[PDB]
Amino acid sequence: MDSGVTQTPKHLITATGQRVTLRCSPRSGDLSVYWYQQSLDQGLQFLIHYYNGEERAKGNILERFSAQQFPDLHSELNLSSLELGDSALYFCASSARSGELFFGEGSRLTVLEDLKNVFPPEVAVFEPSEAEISHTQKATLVCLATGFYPDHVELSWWVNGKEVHSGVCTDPQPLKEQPALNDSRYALSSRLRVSATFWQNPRNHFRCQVQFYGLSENDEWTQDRAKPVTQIVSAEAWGRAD
Amino acid sequence: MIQRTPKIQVYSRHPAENGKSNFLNCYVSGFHPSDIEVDLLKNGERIEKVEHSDLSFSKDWSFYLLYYTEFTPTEKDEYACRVNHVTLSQPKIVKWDRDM
Amino acid sequence: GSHSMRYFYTAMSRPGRGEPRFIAVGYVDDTQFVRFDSDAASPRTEPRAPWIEQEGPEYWDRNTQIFKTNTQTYRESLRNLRGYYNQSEAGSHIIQRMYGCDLGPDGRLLRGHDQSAYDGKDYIALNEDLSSWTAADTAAQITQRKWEAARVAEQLRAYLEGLCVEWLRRYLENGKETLQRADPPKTHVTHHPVSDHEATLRCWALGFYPAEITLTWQRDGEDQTQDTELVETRPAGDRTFQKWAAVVVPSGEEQRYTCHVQHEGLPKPLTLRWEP
Amino acid sequence: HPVGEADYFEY
Amino acid sequence: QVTQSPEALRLQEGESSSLNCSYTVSGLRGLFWYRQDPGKGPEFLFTLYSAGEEKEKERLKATLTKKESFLHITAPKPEDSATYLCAVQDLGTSGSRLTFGEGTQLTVNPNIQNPDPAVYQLRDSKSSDKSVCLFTDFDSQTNVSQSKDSDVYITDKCVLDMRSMDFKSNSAVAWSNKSDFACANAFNNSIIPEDTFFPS
Repeated sequence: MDSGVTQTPKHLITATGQRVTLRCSPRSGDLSVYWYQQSLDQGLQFLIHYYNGEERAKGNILERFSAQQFPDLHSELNLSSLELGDSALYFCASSARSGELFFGEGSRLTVLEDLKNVFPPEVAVFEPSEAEISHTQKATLVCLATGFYPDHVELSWWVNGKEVHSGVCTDPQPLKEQPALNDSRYALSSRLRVSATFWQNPRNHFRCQVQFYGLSENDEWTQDRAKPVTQIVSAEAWGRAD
Repeated sequence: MIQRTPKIQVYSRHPAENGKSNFLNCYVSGFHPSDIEVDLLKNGERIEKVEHSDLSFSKDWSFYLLYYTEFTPTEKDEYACRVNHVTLSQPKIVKWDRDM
Repeated sequence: GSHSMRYFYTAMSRPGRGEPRFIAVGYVDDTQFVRFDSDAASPRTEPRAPWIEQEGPEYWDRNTQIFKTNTQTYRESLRNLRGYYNQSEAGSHIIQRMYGCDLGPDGRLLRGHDQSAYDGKDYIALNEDLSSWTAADTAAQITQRKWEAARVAEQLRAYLEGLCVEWLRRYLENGKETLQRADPPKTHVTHHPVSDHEATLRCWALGFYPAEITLTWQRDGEDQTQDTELVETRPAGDRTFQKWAAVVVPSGEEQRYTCHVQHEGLPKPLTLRWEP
Repeated sequence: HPVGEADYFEY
Repeated sequence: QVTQSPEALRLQEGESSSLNCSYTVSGLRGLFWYRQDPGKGPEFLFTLYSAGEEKEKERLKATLTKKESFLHITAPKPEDSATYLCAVQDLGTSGSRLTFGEGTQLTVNPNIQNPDPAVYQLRDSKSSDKSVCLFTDFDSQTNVSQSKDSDVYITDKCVLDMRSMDFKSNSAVAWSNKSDFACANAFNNSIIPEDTFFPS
């Protein structure tokens, strides 16, 4: 599973011309840090390498990008004067004595022209059709996350306060609600299927949770609606015997 | 083990002929540590612009290099090599003779 | 015939706490062909043989980056070593390293080498099996553990059997006619009287390449050895080498002494005498 | 051609 | 320096295949295989050092030649869907940096045991009369076509795994924000199995 390398923040959304800093802790016992960049429709690209607090090697990292390894052995990568084309996954790895590179979970950066078009999702849960129950003896719930921008959502299913993975699948990619528009808002759907019996218990509780990553609370907001900050939006359903 | 004294040979590139242009070699080998001072001499006096090969080391870890300059040997002129190294109390002078 | 490639590294610390100097030299047999010296503002690997000049800029950068990285890491190693041996800051010490590959007459690898010394004395060496280490003492055993953990042997083995052999074969072809031509020694015997114990018989070998040579005096067909003065093989400066061997003889008995020379450029040993 | 030393190759 | 083929792999469950990774390097330090799931970092699989070396772990087997490496996937399952990354270290460069290929994005199309294709109407729990259309339980070979209507939203097919009772099922969702939108006509643009169940 997870290597042991810690990368924060997992998500960044910011404006062009701005500056961001990404953080990386290597595995315990590893002394090196490598930074990589993964742009859309492009593979991993080597940026820069540190060993025990010292810069060791340099890839095709831009001059406006910079990094350091601290005495902690933790590392910060700084990207300044951000452009749209800086939108990417940034990965760090630490190397083992044995040679292998072990990667973190990545920081995903989205750089937008401005932030006026950022929107959190609305979410709704749709209850299983009586017809499905009658025909299959199973019961599917559908979650819909709608009208969000940009792409940064994590949808999960919670049954009785615990997260579930069996009987769920969610669309690999979100749908463009207005595909011809460049800053089109997104839709995403997910299904959770339980047995008809399981749905037919009024004590069974189902919640769809959508974590949205948006503005970073410190970003300015002049608009008349609520600031589209990082937030979770939920909808829920209770079981129905009947 | 700590320190090794330089071995020294002074010699010509080709066999000596009293009218014929040649090269004067002073080969210093078998020493440690690597800092060394080498000068070639004409009649006891220091020869100005001498070249040397790059410093390297042998299988036993000891250092060596070559000092060399153009010269025309005569029956009159004395030639010699002067070397100092941390191991020597005073510089070590070795006379050139064309038979060695 | 047989050929080898060797890189010689020197990493030495300076008094007080100045930046240690790293030097790399590369050799094909007895022919130097590259040098890098870290003591400069912008150090670069430099050619020292005509046949390497044809290598493109990427070749040179790869060398320079290896040697620039080594400059930094060999500094940490020097600090590591002065810890092992409880030695103070000021404080001048030297790591020496030699490695490379030997080729037989066929062009196949005969053996690889990787050898380190600390202050002129064997420290750690890669064994013939190219997979295990021989450590001189408990300090070198600490180095051995680090290197086993980092699979140094396995990576060196991969280098010695591939990259090393491949590039050595390239240099040999590119530098053929100099590297692949053996110049035989030009030989003569000189006679220098000294009256007391009579005379010197000196056996010369000049202008030979490569350096490897054997010069021995025989009396009545018998290796003298004990009372033969052997001079160190020395470079003539034009890429060839020189050596002599001398014995002191009781005058009119010169004819019972023979000089013997063995060299790659000689199909068989030469038997030589004094010409009156 | 020389060999490149990987990470953690110090003495 | 590292080239992987094919770009994208579209396999059926149980259909073996082998993913190519070609490499050119001054000297091979190490060849690496990684797995990357969507929204995840590369996860270590294998490292191979010399020509003729093999490593195997369950359905995956990696081999190494002077010129390329193959990742053989035997009888793959839906769970094997991921991007498979190849990477190399070079003996001619210092440190342990990797140079990556662009990867092979693999999707394994699941077998469907007992397809029961049907379109159901689901209603919002909250609610104010909102609804959704669910095309579910179709076989592995039927696919969900997109709508040219901008006011109708239709998802791609998605496989749910009810591990508890060895039961997978496919589904896609359709919804529209207004006007005569009956679920009976929702997936109209797709080839629909003639046996699809439409409740009244």
